[PDB]
Amino acid sequence: PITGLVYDQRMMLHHNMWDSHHPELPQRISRIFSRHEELRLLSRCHRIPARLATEEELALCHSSKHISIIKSSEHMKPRDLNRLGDEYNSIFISNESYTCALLAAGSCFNSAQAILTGQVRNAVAIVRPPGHHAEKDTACGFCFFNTAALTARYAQSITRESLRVLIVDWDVHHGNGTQHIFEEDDSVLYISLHRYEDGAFFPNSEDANYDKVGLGKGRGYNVNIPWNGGKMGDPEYMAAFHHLVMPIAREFAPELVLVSAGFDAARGDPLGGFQVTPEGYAHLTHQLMSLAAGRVLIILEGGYNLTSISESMSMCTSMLLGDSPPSLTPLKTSATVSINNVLRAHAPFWSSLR
Ligand SMILES: CC(C)S(=O)(=O)N(Cc1ccc(C(=O)NO)cc1)Cc1cccnc1
Ligand SMILES: [K+]
Ligand SMILES: [K+]
Ligand SMILES: [Zn+2]
Repeated sequence: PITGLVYDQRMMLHHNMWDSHHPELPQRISRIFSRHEELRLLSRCHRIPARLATEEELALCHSSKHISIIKSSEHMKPRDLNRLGDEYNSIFISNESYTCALLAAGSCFNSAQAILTGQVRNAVAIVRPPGHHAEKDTACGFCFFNTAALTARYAQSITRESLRVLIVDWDVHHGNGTQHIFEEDDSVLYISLHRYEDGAFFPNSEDANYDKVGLGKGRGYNVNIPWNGGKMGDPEYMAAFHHLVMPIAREFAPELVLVSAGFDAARGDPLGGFQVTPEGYAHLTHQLMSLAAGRVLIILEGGYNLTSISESMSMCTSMLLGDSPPSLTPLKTSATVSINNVLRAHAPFWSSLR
C-alpha cells in the first residue's frame, strides 16, 4: 500500500502584486511540504510528478471563454492584470497565475491516474491556487479553475463516464463552483460542510443551504451541511460524519474519493473562525479511508494559518500512510440543529438515513 504525494515549488509563483501579504500566500504550499519533510512523512510517500493540465482537460468543466481569458493573463501588463482581477469576486492575478492553476490541476490528474491504475492506493496534492469556488464560466475566491471538479471528470475520462466519485469538501467555505458543476449529476456526489451563518458568510449565497439537494438527475447527490452560530470544531465535524457524511457515502459506494481539503476551519485560521484540530482532520481522513477501498485523494483548497495548515495536512497524510489515529468540548446545540435539517432534506434520497 503506497501513498502518493505531489508538490511543485513553481506553484509558488502565483502572487499578489498589490498586496504581498495577502493570505493566499506562495508559502502555504512550501510550508506544508516542509512540515512533511520535518516529520519524515515525505520519504514514506511515492513522489508523483506534477504536470500542466491541457486546455482540452480544462474544457471538461470550463467554458472556452473563461479558459481563453485566464490564459491571456500570462502576457498581460500590470494594469491589465489589476482590471481583469477586479472583474471577479476576490481574485488577484499575476503573469504566473494561469500556469500555476494548470500545474495544480495537472498534479491532481497525475495523482488520480496513479490511484486508478493501481500504482498507489491513496495520495495527497499540495497545490495552489485553490479551486472549489471556480465556476464553469468564472473565477472566484482565489480560484481560477475547479481543480477537484476537473479531477473528477478526468478520472471518468480514463475509466468510464459513470465512475462514481465522492467529493467531500471540508474547507470552511462552501464550494459553490463544485456544487454548480455537478448540480445535475448523479455520478459525482458532492458533500460540503461549511460555515454558513444564514447566508452571511462567504461566498454569501443561499445556494449553500441544506435544502439545495441537487437538480434533475442529480437530486439527492448534493449534500450541504451548513453551520450557524457557533465556533465549530472536532465534536461537530465528527457528529456530521457519523450522522450524514459516512451513511450517505457508504450508500453511494464511491469508486474514488476526492477531498476538497481546505484547512481554513482549523484552530488558528485568520478567516474561518472555527477550531478543528489536526487530530480532528486525522480522524476525518481515517473515516474516509474506509470508503472506495481506500482510493482517496486529498487536494489542498484554502487554509491561511501557515502553522495550522502544515500540521493539519501533514497529519492527514500520516493517516493515508496507515498510522493509527491520534486521540481527540460538549457538542454545540446549533450543530445538532443543522445536522437534523440535513437529515430531513436527504431522507427522501438515502435509505441509510431513514
Ligand atoms: C473580501 C476579502 C478581503 S477576504 O479575504 O476576507 N474574503 C475572500 C475569501 C475568498 C475565499 C476564501 C477561501 O478560503 N475559500 O475556500 C477566503 C477568503 C472574504 C471572507 C471573509 C471572511 C471569511 N471568509 C472569507
Ligand atoms: K466546504
Ligand atoms: K452532484
Ligand atoms: Zn476556504
